[PDB]
Amino acid sequence: MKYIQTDQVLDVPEGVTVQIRSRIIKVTGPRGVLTKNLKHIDVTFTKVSNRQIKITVHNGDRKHVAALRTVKSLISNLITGVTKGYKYKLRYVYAHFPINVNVIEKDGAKFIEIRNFLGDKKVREVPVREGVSVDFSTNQKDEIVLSGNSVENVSQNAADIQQICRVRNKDIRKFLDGIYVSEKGLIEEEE
Amino acid sequence: RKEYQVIGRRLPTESVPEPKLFRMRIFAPNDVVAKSRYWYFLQKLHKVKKASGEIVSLNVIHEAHPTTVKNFGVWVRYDSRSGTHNMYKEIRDVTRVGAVESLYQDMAARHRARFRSIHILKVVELEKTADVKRQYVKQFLTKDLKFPLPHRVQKTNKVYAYKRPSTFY
Amino acid sequence: YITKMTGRDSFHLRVRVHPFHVLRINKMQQGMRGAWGKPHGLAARVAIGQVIFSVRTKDNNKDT
Amino acid sequence: STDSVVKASNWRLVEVGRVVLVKQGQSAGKLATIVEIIDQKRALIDGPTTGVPRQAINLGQVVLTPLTFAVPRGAKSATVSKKWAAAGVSEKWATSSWAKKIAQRERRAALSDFERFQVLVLKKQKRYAVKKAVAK
Amino acid sequence: EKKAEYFAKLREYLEEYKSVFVVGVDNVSSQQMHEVRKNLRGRAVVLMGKNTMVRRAVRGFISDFPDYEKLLPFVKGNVGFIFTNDSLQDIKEVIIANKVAAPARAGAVAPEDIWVLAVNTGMEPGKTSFFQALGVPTKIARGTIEIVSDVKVVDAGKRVGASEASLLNLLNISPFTYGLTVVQVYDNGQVFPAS
RNA sequence: AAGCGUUCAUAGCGACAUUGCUUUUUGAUUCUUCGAUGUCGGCUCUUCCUAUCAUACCGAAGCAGAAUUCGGUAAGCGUU
RNA sequence: GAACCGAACGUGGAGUUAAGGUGCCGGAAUACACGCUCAUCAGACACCACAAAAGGUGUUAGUUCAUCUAGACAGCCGGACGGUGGCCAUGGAAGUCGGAAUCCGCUAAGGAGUGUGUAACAACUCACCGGCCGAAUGAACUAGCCCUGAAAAUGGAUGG
RNA sequence: GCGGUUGGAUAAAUCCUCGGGAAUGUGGCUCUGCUUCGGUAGAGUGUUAUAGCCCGUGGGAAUACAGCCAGCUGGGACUG
Repeated sequence: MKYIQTDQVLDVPEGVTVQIRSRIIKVTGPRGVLTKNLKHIDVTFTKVSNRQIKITVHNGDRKHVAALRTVKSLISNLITGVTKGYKYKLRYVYAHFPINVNVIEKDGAKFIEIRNFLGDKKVREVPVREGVSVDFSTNQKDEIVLSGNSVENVSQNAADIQQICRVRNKDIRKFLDGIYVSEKGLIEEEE
Repeated sequence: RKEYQVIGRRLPTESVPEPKLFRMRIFAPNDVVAKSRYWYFLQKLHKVKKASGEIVSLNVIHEAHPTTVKNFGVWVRYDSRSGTHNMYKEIRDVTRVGAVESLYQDMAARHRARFRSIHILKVVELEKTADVKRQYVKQFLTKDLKFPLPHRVQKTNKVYAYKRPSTFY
Repeated sequence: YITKMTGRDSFHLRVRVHPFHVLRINKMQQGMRGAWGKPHGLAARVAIGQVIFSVRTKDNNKDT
Repeated sequence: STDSVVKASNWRLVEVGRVVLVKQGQSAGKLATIVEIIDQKRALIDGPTTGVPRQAINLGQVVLTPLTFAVPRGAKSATVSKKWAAAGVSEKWATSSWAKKIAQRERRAALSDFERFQVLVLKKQKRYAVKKAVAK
Repeated sequence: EKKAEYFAKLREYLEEYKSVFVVGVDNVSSQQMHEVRKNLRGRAVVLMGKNTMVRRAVRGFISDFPDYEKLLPFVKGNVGFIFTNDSLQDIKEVIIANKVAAPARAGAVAPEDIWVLAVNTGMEPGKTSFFQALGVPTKIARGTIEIVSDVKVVDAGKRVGASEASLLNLLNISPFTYGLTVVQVYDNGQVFPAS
């Protein structure tokens, strides 16, 4: 039927800000800064009362109004990241061969290296993306944690570690080995 | 599109003088089509035809207040490829004749129903904003309605242009 | 199917069409000389808006 | 800043009490209000002072001006003419840069050949004064 | 149909009996609520409710009864009425002292501080792996499984799992025996905090 | 989708019915050619099709591993 | 394109139409108005050069029925007993191999019970009702355009 | 491109007059407050008040559509 006007309301916290011209969204806050280009969408923004934005669409459709609500979620994750920061944990389920994990530097790139995975001789190598720190967990053994501002970069980097530890030619229900994601949430606790 | 009145009768036969008279509100392009569609619908009710009967009156029925917006509610029977189905659409138009015109366009667009396979059952002008059910009409019945028209375009009679034009409005 | 769901004595099925039409076939000396076919099988001829199967039941069942 | 910053936007809203210019038809180059909205590509208009009758029309055929005033939602003809004169919408229209450039080419169209010859002589006098002043 | 009965029947109380004595009953976990009412069967009548905030707001009008204005703010969380005018003191002793109890916890916020003791459990060798898996060190000193040295398994804070709840429900009490506690007391009027 | 498959309709299969596609089988027909289009195979040589036997990379299993079975994008390359 | 549509013909001039067309090739509106479709194989005009059953929450309209001032669906937790292992059956059947009964209590609500599980219990889980939250949601169907179904040999054809 | 007439509900409406009706309820007043107390925005109440709509009774015209003129004026082509 085409919805004549639809809209969703953002709510900004105290410390952070937003700078919007055309469709470029520079968010700044306590932790750092982030950006995102939404130049494939056709939406319009409106400042109301400092800590309140109205995103809206004028004469959309079924498919266009889907992208209205998703942009609310995309911008909110930048504000949630720049305030607190995201944290993705990982565990290595090993049966027979113990998996080793290190972070060795090479031209200032920083690659996460894996060796002796399922008795393989090939040394495997996953790069660290822009704006995400790799660290090891104290107390809890058999663990690795990724933390940063960008939810997109941290979650992608955690997935590439998981998907370059696959078992090939075997029955996967028997050979239950890899580096799986245990928890994913926020850095700042009590929230 | 006009909105004719067709009053028939049946013949004044010997034994039974004075037939009962029958009235219908027919929609048609001109006077010749109105009398044709009268006998079509009358043949699905009583034992009559064009040979055994006659038309008494033909009157045009103009709109009372044609410069006012109204919410119509039309009932329709139409024949698809498989069978025949009943419907109830709602239109936001200035006249009855204008509303019925736009219905034939909407039926042909969505359902591929032609003029021959559409029976207009009853047209009713609704009173209150509450009786209307459909959401696609109820968008325009709200308190203080405003909306822009994004992405305007021009129309040059000439071919060439020396500006690199804008779509501001 | 209806016996599995509810029970055998919860309905009365009735077929309201009988095969009387005998078909023909020309199975194969010559080719198509004296090509009158011989009886193959039976069938029933049906028009549009005609009942094939008829089932009377209680108001409780229906969906079965 | 530290208070946000959004650009943001500015459109001509179609609404009740939005005066509009007519492109084509029997009217063409007139003015009229929007009395009540119908739906998207459809609207009712009226403007009895300027000379244009009551009619349903497409919003593509019409064009929105940047002028507005208060009108009751779905008025008649005489009630609109009362509000039209009090606000002074005709006087505000004439002073705009749109209307002056509209009125310019109408005067250019009605020039006689003797009047066009005077435009040669007067414009040649201006060029001599401007060229001398720019040199210094 | 059904709300009409609940509309009408709620007007009968507090129009006798006149001491409302309200209590939840949120995480019960009963089983033994059933029996709290059946021990109250001789005297009292019980009625738990849903969103009757609109009901008690509308019933606040009446004209001849303005005493129901005190009952519409307190109903937060799982709460329901146990109206009975015996006294207020005697009913308080019967309901609270009975309590629910019963085991236990299967994936939620933990109980009071758990602390397993030493000395034989009463089990021949079989599940010494499951004891050592969740912290508890065991040493088989002749035959049966015996625990050596006392250590806390789960403190009051971090969650308790489903698999670890198997041995706790059978053998070692947490304890997570949680009973009902009274919210308010009435006898006019009268907003009594009950303490 | 009635049953088979220790248990379990659909891992793999699948009775009784029913809709199709194809012109590498064979019929049906006789429009072209009887003042002639040299009719069986093999040898030699080129290229095209995919309805994939192998090789590349994947999914499913009544896939522990090895071997095998069913399917996907694939005619690049090979087939004595 | 022998046969279809429109029209039957002496030689020339001016006007007007038939059938069929009006982005360009090509003479003639890149006219006007309301919808629908986006196809990693879109579709494009009678005879005429093909496509079906069966399916899709891709999207559009519609029919019949239900719940709604807390919707109820959400969707995350709380309960899921008392008589009771109900009678029977038999190694044992305790809601859960089965043959019929189908009743109460307390009731906000809890079937002599939806499955998982056990030799049978235990244990878990739904049905039904609360707690959090505040305005429309749930089921079964009908037909439009798109998609799967849809594989052939030199390079290729809505005329391009 | 203008003019004159005929018919229809002797067009229908607008406009004028006499009634009725309510809401996407104007003004006021109510009311939580919010305030730079300047003014404010929301709900609430109720039938024109400092906005105005909808439906019909009565009255008198224009205009549109359709017809006719043995009405009036201009431009261009072919034929002798």
